[PDB]
Amino acid sequence: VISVTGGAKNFALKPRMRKIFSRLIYIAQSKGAWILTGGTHYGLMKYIGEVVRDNTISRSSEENIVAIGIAAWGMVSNRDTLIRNYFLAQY
Amino acid sequence: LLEWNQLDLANDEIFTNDRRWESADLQEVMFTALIKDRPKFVRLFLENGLNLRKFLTHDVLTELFSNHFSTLVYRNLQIAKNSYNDALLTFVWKLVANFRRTRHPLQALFIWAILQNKKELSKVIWEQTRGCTLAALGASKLLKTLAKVKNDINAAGESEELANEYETRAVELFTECYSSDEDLAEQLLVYSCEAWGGSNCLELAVEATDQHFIAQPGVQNFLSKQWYGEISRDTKNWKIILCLFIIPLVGCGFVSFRKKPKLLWYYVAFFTSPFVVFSWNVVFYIAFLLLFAYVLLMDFHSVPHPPELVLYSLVFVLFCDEVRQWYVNGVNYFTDLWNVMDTLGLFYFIAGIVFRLHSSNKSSLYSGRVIFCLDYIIFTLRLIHIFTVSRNLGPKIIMLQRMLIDVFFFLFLFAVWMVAFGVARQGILRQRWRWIFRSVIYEPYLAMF
Amino acid sequence: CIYMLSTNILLVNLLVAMFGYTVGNDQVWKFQRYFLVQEYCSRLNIPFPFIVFAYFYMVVKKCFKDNETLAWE
Amino acid sequence: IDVFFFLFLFAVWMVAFGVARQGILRQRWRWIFRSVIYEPYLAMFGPEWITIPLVCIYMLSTNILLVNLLVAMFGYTVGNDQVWKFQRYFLVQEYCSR
Amino acid sequence: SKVIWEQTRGCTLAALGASKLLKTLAKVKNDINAAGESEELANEYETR
Amino acid sequence: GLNLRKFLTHDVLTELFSNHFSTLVYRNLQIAKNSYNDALLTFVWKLV
Ligand SMILES: CC(C)CCC[C@@H](C)[C@H]1CC[C@H]2[C@@H]3CC=C4C[C@@H](OC(=O)CCC(=O)O)CC[C@]4(C)[C@H]3CC[C@]12C
Ligand SMILES: CCCCCCCCCCC
Ligand SMILES: CCCCCCCCCCC
Ligand code: NA
Ligand code: NA
Ligand code: NA
Ligand code: NA
Repeated sequence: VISVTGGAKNFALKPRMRKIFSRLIYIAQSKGAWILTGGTHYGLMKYIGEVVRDNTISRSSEENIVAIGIAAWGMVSNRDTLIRNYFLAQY
Repeated sequence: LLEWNQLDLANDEIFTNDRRWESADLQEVMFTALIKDRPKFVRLFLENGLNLRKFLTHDVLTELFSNHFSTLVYRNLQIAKNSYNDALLTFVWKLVANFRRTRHPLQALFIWAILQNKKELSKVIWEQTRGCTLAALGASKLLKTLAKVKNDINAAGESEELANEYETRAVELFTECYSSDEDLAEQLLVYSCEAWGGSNCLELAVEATDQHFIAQPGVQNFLSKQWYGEISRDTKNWKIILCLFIIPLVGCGFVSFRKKPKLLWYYVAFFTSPFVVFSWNVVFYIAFLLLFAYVLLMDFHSVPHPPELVLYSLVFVLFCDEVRQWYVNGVNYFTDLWNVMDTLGLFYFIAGIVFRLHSSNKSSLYSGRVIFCLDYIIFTLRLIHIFTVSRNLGPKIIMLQRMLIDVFFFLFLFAVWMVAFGVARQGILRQRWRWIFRSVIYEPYLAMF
Repeated sequence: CIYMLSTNILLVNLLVAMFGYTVGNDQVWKFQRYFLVQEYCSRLNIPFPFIVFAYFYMVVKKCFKDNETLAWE
Repeated sequence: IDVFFFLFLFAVWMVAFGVARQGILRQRWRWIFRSVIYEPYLAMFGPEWITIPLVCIYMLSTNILLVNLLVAMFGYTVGNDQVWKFQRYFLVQEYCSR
Repeated sequence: SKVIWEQTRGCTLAALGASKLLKTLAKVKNDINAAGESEELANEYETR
Repeated sequence: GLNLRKFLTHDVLTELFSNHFSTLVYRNLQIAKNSYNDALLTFVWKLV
């Protein structure tokens, strides 16, 4: 289990950090690991989600990547759509 | 800091986690980095949260192509369009005209940087494109076309260098793609979109004469898979030939196939394979030559016997194939001097049929027989050429193709000398324009041989 | 003398024909091989002489009338 | 091998030439086959609109056969010590294994 | 393979047999990447 | 200090060749045996 707790916003996409986090996600996929980040679509978490999506696209037959996003319900922007009217929430 | 190209200072001070900024806050700074040729700052702004797709609006692209486009580059593009026009050149000219007076804005910006030989800016923009192999191949084609203009040889040399760089980039990216996946890379190989004129990776590589891209092992084995069709390349060639001669053996599992199906799909996949079709066509051409010889030697009695009508139908299908080749290849078909030979042989067969249909005339029948014999020689020459090409289908094809043209030129020079020799002989031996011309043309050939 | 001169020029042309391909490696012949094989593979791929029916059908028809790959790349 | 292929192509052309000669000069399947096979070999080694195409087809045949001969002469150079050493070992070991 | 080959008894014979087997496996055109890897390994063991 | 000769028992080799042998590799080996068969290829196929 990897608990990624980094910058919540304004993350520079430097090649060194890009390679570091791509390797981290590759290790998590290879080891069957869980990545615990925040659910916000900002900064490091956005890049982690992008890398997870890229890995799933590239290797569909490999083990799935679990990327749990632990966020705050009180900070979600487009709410009132996550409430139930089986049910799919369109965020 | 951007005006002085101080990227390290900007990274150390301006762009820090302590400070805050938005993607839309650096739109104008991105524009002035683009127009002042600051590729490092373009990359910095791109990797610092700015979205290029939304920034590249129609107004931005129009301003880039109208006010920040070099007049020398536009003159070179106009000269290329007038002198070395092509499908991709026409597409790029239309795009430039549109932006001077989806839509793929990133492709437009990539073309804007490519036409002006902004190598590093072009690389930065290309790293953001969607179809990257296609973009690299299209850039290679466009740059090779622009290198043909001799108005400025330094600009042409820069264009040639950039074209080679982008061809190498496409080769490396596709090699990575093929090493990763084989089916996905082959799907990407034939992927077509209106982005580069509706063209294709293979089509763009062939048009640009990107020999390094075509000579890739992935591209070559893709071509081999196309050549074998649904038949797996692991089967032996002699097995395929034997199943061609023994048709029922195809459904008995003698020939292995790449995929699986009904006892009819097997035969359809076998007989639609280009390898099988080529072998069958050569075999049927040999059979047609045998039938032609039989008709010439034993079936010429001043009337069309059923073998003659069968031969006429076979020649008609050959003529249909030649017409299809004409339609497909345009005027470039009559350049090989061997396609011209096939066309002339079919025309001679038509003339011989016309002469032969005039029955109750010994002269017409003899002329038809002579024309048919000459056409038999022509058809066997075509078969010999097919055998020669198939035998040297490899590293020796270059030597074969060069030698054909070179020997043809040597024979033309010998024919010119023979005409001179015949003129000299006629002026020395003899003292009727048609008779004089006939003597001049046909005296040295009969005398020396 | 003129026979010798004619022999000289014609023989030199023949020798040029023999030796000219060596003046001017794998990529070139691979490109030519792709050109030829793709030219043949782009046909209707119907065995002769059955291709005449395909030609007639094509002329009759003429007279009558993605993101996954990009993401992976 | 290259000269053998060139000679095979020349034999095919000779068969075509014999067929053409028999169809032009002459009018018995065994006799026809014998004439077709043995006429050009003995001939070479022992009418207004047909002369120009005859010269043209002679030029084309010369071109293709000469190109095949030149390919025979030059094809070994397309495609160093290890290769001929392997062939030498193959031959000498084949003879030494008797 | 190199680690295991360093422990074999007949090492030249093992290297030559590996080269032969890898060259045979490189003939299969089902997967050209695997065939290329096999050819490279065969060349390596021939050199060894 | 580990001895490879004694470690490589029949059970270990069977487990390696049965459970830890790639199916793609086995398919390639089968294709080679069917199409490019040889004495060494036959020997290796029998061993596998
Ligand atoms: C009717 C009787 C006399 C038998 C005649 C047999 C020939 C017409 C056949 C037998 C084997 C065939 C060959 C078998 C294999 C090949 C390889 C094949 O692949 C290529 O060379 C394509 C280019 C490449 O893939 O590198 C091209 C056709 C060719 C020469 C075939 C051409 C037609 C051949 C000579
Ligand atoms: C008329 C003078 C001829 C001199 C000898 C020419 C020999 C040419 C040999 C070409 C192979
Ligand atoms: C029937 C035309 C012949 C032209 C001259 C051919 C010369 C070939 C010389 C080969 C060494
Ligand atoms: Na002379
Ligand atoms: Na001469
Ligand atoms: Na001749
Ligand atoms: Na000749």
